[PDB]
Amino acid sequence: MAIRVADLLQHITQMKRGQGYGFKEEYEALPEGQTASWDTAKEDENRNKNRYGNIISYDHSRVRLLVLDPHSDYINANYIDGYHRPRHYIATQGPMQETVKDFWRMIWQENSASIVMVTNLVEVGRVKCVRYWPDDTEVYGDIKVTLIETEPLAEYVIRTFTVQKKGYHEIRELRLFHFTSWPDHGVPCYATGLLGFVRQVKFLNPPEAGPIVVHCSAGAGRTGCFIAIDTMLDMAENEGVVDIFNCVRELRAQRVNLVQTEEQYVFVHDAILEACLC
Repeated sequence: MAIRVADLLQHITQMKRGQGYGFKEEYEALPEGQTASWDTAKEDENRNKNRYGNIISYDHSRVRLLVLDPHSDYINANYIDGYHRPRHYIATQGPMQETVKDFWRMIWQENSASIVMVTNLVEVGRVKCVRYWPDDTEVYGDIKVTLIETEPLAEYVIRTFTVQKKGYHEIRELRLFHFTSWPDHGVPCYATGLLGFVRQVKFLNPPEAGPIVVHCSAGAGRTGCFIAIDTMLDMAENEGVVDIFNCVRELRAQRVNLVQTEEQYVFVHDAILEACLC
């Protein structure tokens, strides 16, 4: 069911014409809600580690933390396969006050070099994510994080840090790619800025490092869009085809409801098309 890149404009058009099979039906065919077990996530002892009760971590794909407390192994995060590479990303919720330390522990544990943040901290008066990075230097658990560079651009900001587990000698470099123009449950007016942002991550992420951590507020909608676009550009570049429906289907098998609205699903298509034209 793959679509030739050469045929993508025609496909998207046909899919936007209300007259035959289109995006509403296609989106409605994606599996909605829970499709696999999440027994650990729904443990009483882990309720306060989950931001949204409906978007919690499937057992098969969940990122397990070293146990410190038998329930210390839980974070609301899942490995997500990329095009080339299994466990290429971790999709997770935006940290909560309670989970900031767990978040940095996962980063250390997993050898992650990149964080992709596709939310603002507050949106229309609602907290979406707690600030989990320092203005200067801060210790989260025993993870010491120091800001070394800020690069502001029009629709996003890249912040670079050193990261060190206290009492050990390794000092790592990490980048936080923070996209600032994408509203929760919404989509950007244009794909262009987001595509530049994607291009930066692909350019700068060290491929020898651990998974790229991707998060929004719940870790489904905008997180899923970023992952879908990123993956499909790899597929397009390599095969001259994209299969966005099975991509998002596969995304949902690994973590519930990634790409959370029809408008987002359509936006993923528009963004991939633009990248392919360019």
